[PDB]
Amino acid sequence: RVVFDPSNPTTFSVEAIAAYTPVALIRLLNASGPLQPGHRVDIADARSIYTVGAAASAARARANHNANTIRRTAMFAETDPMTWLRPTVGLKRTFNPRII
Amino acid sequence: RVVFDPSNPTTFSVEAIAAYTPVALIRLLNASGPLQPGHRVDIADARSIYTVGAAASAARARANHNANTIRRTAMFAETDPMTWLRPTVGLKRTFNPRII
Amino acid sequence: MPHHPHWVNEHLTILQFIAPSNPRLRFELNPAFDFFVAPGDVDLPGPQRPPEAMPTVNATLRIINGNIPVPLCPISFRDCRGTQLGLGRHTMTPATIKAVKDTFEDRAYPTIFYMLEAVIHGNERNFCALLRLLTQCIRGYWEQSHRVAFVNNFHMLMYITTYLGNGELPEVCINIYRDLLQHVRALRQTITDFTIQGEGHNGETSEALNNILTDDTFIAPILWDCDALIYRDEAARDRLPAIRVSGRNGYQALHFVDMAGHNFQRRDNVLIHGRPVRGDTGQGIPITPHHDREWGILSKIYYYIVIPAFSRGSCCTMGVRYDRLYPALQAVIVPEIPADEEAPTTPEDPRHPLHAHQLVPNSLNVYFHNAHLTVDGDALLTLQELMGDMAERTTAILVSSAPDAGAATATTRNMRIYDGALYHGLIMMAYQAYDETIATGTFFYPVPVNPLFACPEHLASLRGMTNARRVLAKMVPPIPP
Amino acid sequence: SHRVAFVNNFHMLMYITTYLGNGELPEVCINIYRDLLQHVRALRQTITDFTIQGEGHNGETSEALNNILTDDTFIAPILWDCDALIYRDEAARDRLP
Repeated sequence: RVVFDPSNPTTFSVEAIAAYTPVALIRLLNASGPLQPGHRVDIADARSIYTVGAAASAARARANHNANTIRRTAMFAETDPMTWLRPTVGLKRTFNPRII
Repeated sequence: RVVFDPSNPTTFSVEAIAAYTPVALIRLLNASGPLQPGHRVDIADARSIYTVGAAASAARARANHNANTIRRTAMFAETDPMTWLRPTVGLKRTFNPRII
Repeated sequence: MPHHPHWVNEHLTILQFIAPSNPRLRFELNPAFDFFVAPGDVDLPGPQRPPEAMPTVNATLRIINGNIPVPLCPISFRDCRGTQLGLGRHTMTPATIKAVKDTFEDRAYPTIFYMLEAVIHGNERNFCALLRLLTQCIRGYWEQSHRVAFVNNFHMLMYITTYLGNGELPEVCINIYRDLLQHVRALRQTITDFTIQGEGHNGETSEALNNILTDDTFIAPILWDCDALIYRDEAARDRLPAIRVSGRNGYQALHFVDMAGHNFQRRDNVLIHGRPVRGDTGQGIPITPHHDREWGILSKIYYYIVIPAFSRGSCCTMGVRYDRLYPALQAVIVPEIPADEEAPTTPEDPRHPLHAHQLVPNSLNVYFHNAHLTVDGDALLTLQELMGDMAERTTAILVSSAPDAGAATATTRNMRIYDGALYHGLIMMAYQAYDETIATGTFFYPVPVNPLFACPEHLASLRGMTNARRVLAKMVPPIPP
Repeated sequence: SHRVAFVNNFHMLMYITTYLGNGELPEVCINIYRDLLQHVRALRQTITDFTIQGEGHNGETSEALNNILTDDTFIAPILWDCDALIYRDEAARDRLP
């Protein structure tokens, strides 16, 4: 859909649409910009757009999970001005914190 | 029903028949032609058309189960009209289209 | 090349290498040397184009006693002196042996593992958060194929055995990795009795001089960190070092990168490693070494001995084309659970990410189908923290230094030894070259460095590998000049 | 019955390990085809080791002059594809076919 345009996403159109849809949306498409609209500036540009905003889409798709899970912590010692009397320890994320 | 007629099936009636019944339909008749109503034309034509006839008759047999099964997706690389920014990956078809 | 393939035939026998008809026989004068023809009036790489100059002989040193041409030190002598040495030390059982072998000689390697092994790019942080998915993958591989995976990195082996041998994997499948690590531990420990300690001269103490794997000026073909260089500064204090990063002498580095300032096409002599896992974060201490030299002297012994002997020659590295993996790694399909519901485990539920409902064409979730893995949202969405760390590009670097103090004379310093190697690259297994479900020339491209990594079956993957070219690759290790 | 199948053809043997080689069949039923491929590969391996590389004349390479198998002008009795004839014509350009 947003394919014929000189980088209209600009790392903004992706924080709107959820990440599971567009990969199905791209398959339905038929051709690219029939005038070479934004390929003048390197396609690495639209790449540094899509691949930097896909993570924002994933984060808004995820944000419901930090509540469906326990807030994760550090895994090293990370010597802290209040570690005395309780030397900090790591934790290996292997369990299933998704609450049932 | 189409035994006493020269190629009159012509994939015009036999594809109306189901794919479950016609096995008992063809193995039913016995009588051949005295003046050969269905042999004046060679067997290489009768069978040439009966191939596509039965193939169509069995083709419709899934024309309804499409609402119960998944379509046939692309399994190869198959360069995409929008191949850019999306590495076109095929899917290895071994799944179970049993979905309710 | 195709005019007089020279220095190429090494099938000859000593009976024939000494024949009066050998056009090479006139060039064997000092066992500690190697003579040859070369262009004159050149001292350094210069351009990639060899200028015009009459032929001229130069002087290069033969470092290892394995350098000796075959029809002077036959195979039999070497693999018998091995028995003389390897008497009663660690020997790996037929179980683990058959396992790792069948792993190597199987073209069924799930490409997904290459992907994951690459995108983690060595950091500790992007491992201790992905652990679930890794155990799931390794289990779903071994427990159906009886073939271990993750034998394409030493970082990976010492990241598994350090934190995954506590029962999260079967007792025998992790026993395999434990055995593989203790084998190379014994292989380093063997060198201790072959040394006379206590004469540290020019830094290179006894432990480090007699052996290349004990040298910290010559580096493995593949690395992700800068530990090589941070130990290299301690050496070469008199050995006249030489660096070259894609056209530039110096090199610049950062502590860690973000997901924003991507620049798929960085031009500079820049390098990045993962992260300072403790301490500070910015411009107070610029660079911090990841580990101790013991991690280094143990790093490349693996690469230089073990992987070769296992691949039997069918190993060839491939430089990564990342511009379609980080873009493709973020095409995940994670289904969430209702707040009051449980989590599926069978592939018969519409909220199992490998259900027959969630298959979407051109989705990262097609790989796990093609390789038949097991995944959940907890183990899947734990991947997308690549914003804190993401390795940009894999390059090749030319480094060099003088010979040791052991061969330090007034005529030897002008015979420098050059060293090239890929950074953030990848060592790969047997190549398939007969699959279609994935686009070939899009994920990796072959860039050999070591004549141990010059397999010819690993060549058609390049765009336009015409038949008129594939004929000679079966004769020479092709190496970019 | 503990029996492998579809060995009367070659393309079965290679197609299997390229696609069905991830766990959809029991290991004890796929290791067979794995080892068969390994055996054909070792047969190929021994040839180049028993021939001098670089003495190819008139286009045809070493293994093209040493053995009848590598000589692409030889033809297996069954030709699923037509690429065999394409190669045969790209070769034998001076041997009067």
